[PDB]
Formats: sequence, structure tokens, C-alpha cells
Amino acid sequence: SAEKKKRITKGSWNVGYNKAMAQNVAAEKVEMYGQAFKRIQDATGIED
Amino acid sequence: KAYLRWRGLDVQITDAANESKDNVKYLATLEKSMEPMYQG
Amino acid sequence: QLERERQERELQAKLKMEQDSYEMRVAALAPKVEAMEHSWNRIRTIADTPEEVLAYWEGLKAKEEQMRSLVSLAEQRESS
Repeated sequence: SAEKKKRITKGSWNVGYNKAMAQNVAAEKVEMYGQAFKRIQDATGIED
Repeated sequence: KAYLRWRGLDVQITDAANESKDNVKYLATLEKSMEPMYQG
Repeated sequence: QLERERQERELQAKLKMEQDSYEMRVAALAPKVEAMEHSWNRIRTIADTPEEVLAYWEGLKAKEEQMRSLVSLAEQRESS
């Protein structure tokens, strides 16, 4: 019990703020999918 | 008794879902230039 | 007999101690459960710290490469 608590606390300490980390991780998907869609569009337009 | 199995399946399902979304979205980008070669 | 009664009382006191300790551990159980839930959620969203750092670095590199690629494609489109 205590060892698991210490491990969890250490992991949380290493990471950044939970709210910030959660938002950053969630965003990191849109911040990439958008870019990808834009690249695919530009590609198709150039080919056309 | 079954809640260990359900949290394990939850972790597996979230990881599989995330990798599936990325894989599907990237393999879908390929489609508009792979489409000509099926019948042309 | 009085000594035996005292020994029984001492055993009861030891039990009480091994009960109070259990109680405090049980109260710490709620904190343990909260920590476990947070760790599980963080792992699912993403050893764990290294994976999160790698994911962040990969995302940043991908964004940079994406911007460079988009610029290349725009230049190619303009030339065409």
C-alpha cells in the first residue's frame, strides 16, 4: 500500500500539473490531425 | 472479482482506440492517391 | 492470577495497537485509491514519465516537420 502510494506520488511529482498535462496530451492530437489534413490538402491541390 | 479485468480491458481499449484513430486517419490520407490504381 | 489478568490486558492492548494501526492504514487507503486512479488515468491518457516526455518530444518534432513540409508544398504549388 505505502510503496504504491510512494510510486504514484513520485510519478505525479515528475510530471507537470495534472490539468496542464491532461490538456496538453488531449490537444497534441488535434494539433497534429489539423496539420496532417492541411498537408494532405496542399498535396492534392499541388497534384491537381 | 471482475474489476481488475475491467480496468485491464479499459487500459487496453484506450490504447488500442488511440492507436487505431491515428492509424486510420493516416491510412485514410493515403486513399485519394491510391484510388486510381484499382480500375484504371 | 493478577499477573495473568495483567498479561491478558497487555495482550488486549497489543490488539488495540494492531487495530489502531489497521485503522490509520484504512484511512490512508482512500489516498492510495485516489493516487491509483490518477496514475491509471495518466497511463491511459499517455516509465510513465519517460513515455510522456517521449510523446511530447515526438509531438513537437512532428509539428515542426509538419510546418516545414507545408512550407515545401506551398513553394512547390507556387512554382507549378
